[PDB]
Amino acid sequence: GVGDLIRKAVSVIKNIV
Amino acid sequence: GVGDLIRKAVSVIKNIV
Amino acid sequence: GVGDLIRKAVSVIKNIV
Amino acid sequence: GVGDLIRKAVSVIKNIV
Amino acid sequence: GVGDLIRKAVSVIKNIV
Amino acid sequence: GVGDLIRKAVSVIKNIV
Amino acid sequence: GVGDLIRKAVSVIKNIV
Amino acid sequence: GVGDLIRKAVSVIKNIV
Amino acid sequence: GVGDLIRKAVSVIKNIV
Amino acid sequence: DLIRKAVSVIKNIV
Amino acid sequence: DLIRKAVSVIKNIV
Amino acid sequence: DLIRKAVSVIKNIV
Amino acid sequence: GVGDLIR
Amino acid sequence: GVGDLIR
Amino acid sequence: GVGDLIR
Amino acid sequence: GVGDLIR
Amino acid sequence: GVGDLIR
Amino acid sequence: GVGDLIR
Amino acid sequence: DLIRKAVSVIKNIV
Amino acid sequence: DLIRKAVSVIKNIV
Amino acid sequence: DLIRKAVSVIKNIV
Amino acid sequence: DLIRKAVSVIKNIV
Amino acid sequence: DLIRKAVSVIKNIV
Amino acid sequence: DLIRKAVSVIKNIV
Amino acid sequence: GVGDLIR
Amino acid sequence: GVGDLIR
Amino acid sequence: GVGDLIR
Repeated sequence: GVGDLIRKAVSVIKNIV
Repeated sequence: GVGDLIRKAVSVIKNIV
Repeated sequence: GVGDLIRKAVSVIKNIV
Repeated sequence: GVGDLIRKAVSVIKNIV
Repeated sequence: GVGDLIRKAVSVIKNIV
Repeated sequence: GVGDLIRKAVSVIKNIV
Repeated sequence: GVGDLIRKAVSVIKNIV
Repeated sequence: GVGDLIRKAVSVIKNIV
Repeated sequence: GVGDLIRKAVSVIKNIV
Repeated sequence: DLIRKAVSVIKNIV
Repeated sequence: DLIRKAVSVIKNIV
Repeated sequence: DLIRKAVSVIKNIV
Repeated sequence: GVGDLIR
Repeated sequence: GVGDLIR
Repeated sequence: GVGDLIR
Repeated sequence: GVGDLIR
Repeated sequence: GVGDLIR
Repeated sequence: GVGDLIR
Repeated sequence: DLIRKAVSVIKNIV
Repeated sequence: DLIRKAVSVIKNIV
Repeated sequence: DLIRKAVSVIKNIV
Repeated sequence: DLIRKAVSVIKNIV
Repeated sequence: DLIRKAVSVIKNIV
Repeated sequence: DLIRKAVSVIKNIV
Repeated sequence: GVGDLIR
Repeated sequence: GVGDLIR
Repeated sequence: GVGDLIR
């Protein structure tokens, strides 16, 4: 819109043994 | 809209043994 | 809208042995 | 000053019929 | 000053019919 | 000053019929 | 961690006459 | 970590007369 | 880490007379 | 009959 | 019958 | 019958 | 609709 | 629609 | 539509 | 260690 | 270690 | 270590 | 004696 | 004695 | 004695 | 009369 | 009379 | 009379 | 003013 | 003003 | 003004 701000942070981990 | 702010943070873990 | 703020934080864990 | 924070949000509406 | 923060958001509407 | 932050957002609407 | 927030503000004064 | 935020502000004064 | 943010602001004054 | 039907609708979501 | 039907619609999403 | 039908539509998304 | 404004 | 404005 | 504006 | 998974 | 996965 | 995966 | 000793350790700090 | 000693260690810091 | 000693270590810092 | 008049002023706004 | 008048002013705005 | 009048002014805006 | 500091 | 500092 | 500093 007008002056909007968006932040996204994602972390994924898969340990298979 | 006008001056909006959005923040998202996600973490996922899968340990399979 | 006008001056809104939103924050989301999520954590998921699955330990399978 | 030191570490201050200020937030202002304003909305005005005028419907004339 | 030192580490200050300021945010302003404004919305104005005029419907004339 | 030192490390200051300023944000301004403005919206204006005029519907004349 | 996930979505954490930390704020610190400090002021020190020493007047010696 | 994931989506973390940190803010620090410091002020020091020494008047010697 | 992932999407981290850090801000530091410092001010020091020494008046000797 | 000058203006048989007149209608106004206003929606403001803020 | 001058203006048989008149209609106005206004939507403002902010 | 001068103006049989008149219509106005306004959409503002901000 | 029908709105009269005179100022 | 039908709007009269005179100023 | 039908809008009259006179200023 | 010793983990058996069958799906 | 010793992990057996069959899917 | 010792990991067996069959899919 | 097939597997004399088996050990698993999992630490999750979030 | 097939596998005398088996060990697993997992550390996740997030 | 097929595999006398087996070891796994995993460290994830995020 | 060595120092007839001495004055000090300190203002700190934080 | 050595120093008839002495004055100091300090203003700190932070 | 050595130093009839002495004055100091300090302004710090931060 | 008149300030004496000795350290 | 008049400030004496000795260190 | 008049400031004496000796260190």
